[PDB]
Amino acid sequence: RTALSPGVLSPTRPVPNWIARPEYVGKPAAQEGSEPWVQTPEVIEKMRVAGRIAAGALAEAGKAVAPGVTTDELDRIAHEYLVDNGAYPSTLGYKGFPKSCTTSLNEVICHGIPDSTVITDGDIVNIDVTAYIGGVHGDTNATFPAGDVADEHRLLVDRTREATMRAINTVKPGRALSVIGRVIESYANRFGYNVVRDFTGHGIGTTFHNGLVVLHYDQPAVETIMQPGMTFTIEPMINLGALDYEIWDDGWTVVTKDRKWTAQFEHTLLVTDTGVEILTAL
Ligand code: MET
Ligand SMILES: [Co+2]
Ligand SMILES: [Co+2]
Ligand code: NA
Repeated sequence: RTALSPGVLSPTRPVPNWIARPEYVGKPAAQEGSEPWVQTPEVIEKMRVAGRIAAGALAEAGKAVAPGVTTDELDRIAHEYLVDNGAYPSTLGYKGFPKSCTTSLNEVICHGIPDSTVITDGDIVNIDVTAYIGGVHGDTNATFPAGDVADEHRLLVDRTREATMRAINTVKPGRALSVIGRVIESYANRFGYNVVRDFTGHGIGTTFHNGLVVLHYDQPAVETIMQPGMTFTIEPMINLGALDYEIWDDGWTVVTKDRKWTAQFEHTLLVTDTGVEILTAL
């Protein structure tokens, strides 16, 4: 199974005029980066709605993952699920991104652009879907096996899922945010994997990437303490090979330089008064 190259992009998928766009649609940048880290009760409840719809779309697209399917098709399925539930796909027109979700196979670390790429037996396919509804976002991703995947890749996906859920389980008010990347990097290193450092989790609320950064490796210099009402993602990318990467011509698709495969999972989390709530649970 050879290194991937880009395929043919399908035309822009339409969204009914009635669904409100985020402010950044059409524009070269987004108005984000300085929003409150702790959300109002109103925004938290709206975030449950957005989280559930993103989880739905993710699950629908994941069910279509099979040898012979295109990444564009997965995008079509996510896009239609979002639009059907009155959500805007937050990636669509985000910094010029042309599609409604990211689809990242095998050596693609993240940000793959859905296209005519055909999935084949043994591939691993991350689908990352974000929903915008009620003025708020919900962001979730998972890596799905296609046909008969090699044990080394099954394990990488299962261990990345587990690293994610372990880190989610550390979330509680008064705990240092740095605990998340300590738990993930510890678990990854136990199996000789390497955690991607350049790409991180993020605060999310009325804006997509609100300025809060969540590191997935051990960086105890971060002083942030988790607070009730804080909303962010945990979304580690875990590599079999070295961390070095390249970005394609399209300006989005990130691939490992050594072409070894990588996996990712993501949820959007709320810090509660005593622990955590996974907003993108289905
Ligand atoms: C093309 S933007 C994709 C962003 C991604 N959903 C994230 O979790 O930040
Ligand atoms: Co995402
Ligand atoms: Co995210
Ligand atoms: Na990958």
